[PDB]
Amino acid sequence: WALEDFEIGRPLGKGKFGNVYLAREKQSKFILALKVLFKAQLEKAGVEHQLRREVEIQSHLRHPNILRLYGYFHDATRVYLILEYAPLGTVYRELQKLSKFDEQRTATYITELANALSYCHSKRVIHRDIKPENLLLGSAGELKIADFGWSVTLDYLPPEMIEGRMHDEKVDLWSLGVLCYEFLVGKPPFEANTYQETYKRISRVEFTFPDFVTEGARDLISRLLKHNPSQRPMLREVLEHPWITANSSK
Amino acid sequence: WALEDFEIGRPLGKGKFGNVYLAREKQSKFILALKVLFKAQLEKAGVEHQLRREVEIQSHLRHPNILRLYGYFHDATRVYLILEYAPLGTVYRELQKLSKFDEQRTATYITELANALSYCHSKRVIHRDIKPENLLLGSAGELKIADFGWSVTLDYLPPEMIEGRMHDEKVDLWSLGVLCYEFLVGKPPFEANTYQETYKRISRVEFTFPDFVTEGARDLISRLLKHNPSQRPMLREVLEHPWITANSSK
Ligand SMILES: Cc1cc(Nc2ccc(F)c(C[C@@]3(C(=O)O)CCN(Cc4cccc(Cl)c4F)[C@H](C)C3)n2)n[nH]1
Ligand SMILES: Cc1cc(Nc2ccc(F)c(C[C@@]3(C(=O)O)CCN(Cc4cccc(Cl)c4F)[C@H](C)C3)n2)n[nH]1
Repeated sequence: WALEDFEIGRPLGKGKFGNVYLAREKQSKFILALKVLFKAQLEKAGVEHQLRREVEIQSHLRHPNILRLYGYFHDATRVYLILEYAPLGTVYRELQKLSKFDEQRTATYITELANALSYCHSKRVIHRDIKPENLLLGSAGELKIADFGWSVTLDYLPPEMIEGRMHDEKVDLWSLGVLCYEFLVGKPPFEANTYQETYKRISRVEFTFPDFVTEGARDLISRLLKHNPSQRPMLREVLEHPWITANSSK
Repeated sequence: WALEDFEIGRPLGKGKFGNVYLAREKQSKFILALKVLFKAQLEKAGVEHQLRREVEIQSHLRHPNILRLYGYFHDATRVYLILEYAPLGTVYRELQKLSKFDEQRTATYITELANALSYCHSKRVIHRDIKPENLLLGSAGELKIADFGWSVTLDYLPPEMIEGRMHDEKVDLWSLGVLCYEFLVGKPPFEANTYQETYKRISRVEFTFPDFVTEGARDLISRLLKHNPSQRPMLREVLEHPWITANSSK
């Protein structure tokens, strides 16, 4: 692949490393998104090798609820990512438009996200925290995880220094809890006017529900937002949750 | 400080970044050790900034059981560390010479190490794993910790991603347990012919004592070698341990 193979359209985002544009392959006329990253900006932040690894993992993930990376190429100065175009944009814009989502739309979104996370678990691929700005919508309204957050002397070392990352798979369970609350309420559960107060609310797990949040939704969110990561449910338990099975379309 | 201020003696160690030499300040005739580190080798391993930080922390630590860093300087290519000279060298060589240490010598060493670790705790300075090759002996036989191992969007983050390093202060408690066993037995507790078998023995906390290890020493080692870091004792509990208070000269 080379830049000349693509016709460029409007910008779809401006970042620290580079920009994203709507594009189309000149020959096939296939609509996609091209993200440009500057090699020197990546090397300055020490994320160059980290990008190579995430891009390698992202290349082999094929799921309706994960934004597809069709490929990548580079020239002497830039790295180019050929990504799926999600025509309905970020779920954050849809949340601003509707104020809050009903229980069916929320449960369906949670299902899609847990499905994408379960598909990755089976490939021993782990995901970090999920933000709504990093969730895009396909034409058939399917949510898509669109971030670059995928992961895959001895005698004197303690078990915690040799065993490796123990509960990194449990960060995204907390994310599902935050997102399920945000989708139903219209705001994240630990929101506060200061950083210190937001920090305190998260650390003390201090959240309450407005009166309109139903008992089933309260049960799932309370099981996801556990201080102790090992006490958060497995993804299969989320997919089998009675509030999820009663309200999800998928 | 500059290199010309020092007379150089014999080498005291050859490393990846540079070498260590006995030295003496030309004017005062004060005996010390000079460690040379090559800036380009540090930058190649991405440890340059990490050295700056540890050297800054090490500069303000003054304790009889911590190897003193009197100062540091640099030229265009190298970093120089002015260190205390510990005439009796590494405790590892003494352990090879004696085969194993008696209970008084072991309890006194543990006391010195826990004292150095407690002094650092009070300054909110944390230490990593301790190896016998990194423990030096002063002329009056005091043990000295001689390593460079000292340490000092929000809405969507889980408590484990915002709270910071939780039990890093508990790595050195496991180290005291390993060292206390090594000092009394003559070999580390999880030693095995393969890496995989050593890995298994540490992870499963599989250790046994030869018949000569006394009950008091067994009690302290068993309390230190806990799989769960939060269950390891506080440093004050080690210093107040009845086996320690009965056998330590300090
Ligand atoms: C890569 C891509 C964009 C797309 N669809 C689309 C359609 C309409 C539209 F307006 C926009 C722009 C956004 C919006 O406001 O909805 C959504 C995307 N983020 C950037 C952005 C966030 C996360 C990952 C990536 Cl890779 C990324 F670019 C910007 C800030 C705002 N995007 N399909 N595939
Ligand atoms: C910095 C210093 C050395 C010293 N005393 C001394 C006296 C006799 C003698 F032989 C030696 C050499 C050693 C030995 O065999 O005992 C001990 C030191 N390690 C290196 C080494 C390990 C950890 C930190 C540092 Cl900084 C370091 F250099 C080498 C491998 C072997 N050192 N006082 N202060």
